Amino acid sequence: LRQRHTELEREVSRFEDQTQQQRQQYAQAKESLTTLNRLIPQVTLLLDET
Amino acid sequence: LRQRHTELEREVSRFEDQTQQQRQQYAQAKESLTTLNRLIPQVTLLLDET
Amino acid sequence: RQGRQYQAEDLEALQNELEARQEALSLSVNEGGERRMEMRQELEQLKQK
Amino acid sequence: RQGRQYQAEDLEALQNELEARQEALSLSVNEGGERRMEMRQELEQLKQK
Repeated sequence: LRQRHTELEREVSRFEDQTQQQRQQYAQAKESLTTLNRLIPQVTLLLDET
Repeated sequence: LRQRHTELEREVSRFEDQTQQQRQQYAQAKESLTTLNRLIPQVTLLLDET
Repeated sequence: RQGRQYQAEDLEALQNELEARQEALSLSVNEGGERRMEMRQELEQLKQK
Repeated sequence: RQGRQYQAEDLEALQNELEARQEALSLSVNEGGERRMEMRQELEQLKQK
């Protein structure tokens, strides 16, 4: 059971690392998407590269 | 523990409902924001009410 | 559809308001589900017990 | 800021992909949370044992 506890702590660390990395990365993706859909939600089409 | 099950079912129903409503209204407001910044992301400036 | 005329003449600020709402969306859901999800596990545990 | 010159000529696909990645945000965060808390409950059971 102590070996199980050690492996469980390892698994906690793995889950926390995965959750951190994914949440940060996709939060910055959220920010980028917000910037696109705010400043240029097809405002490029209004520009149309005319 | 079966009484605890009853209380747990009560809590589950409450949270399920609350989440359903809140997500519905917030998603509708989000879709409203998207409609704004899609149909009129300051496109009213190009309209300009001339 | 939301608001009834609700200052559509110059609505800019409302969008920023909605951003706050949008934020409160994720929070309001991220907590909620987890809570029920929490009890789900506990419920299972209780059942097992 | 994101990408260095990143299909600015026609970027809508990228907005769509980022929406998909936000769906992935929600899925991944919820899955990680539920798994880690269930295995925390397993930790508690092992502790009592």
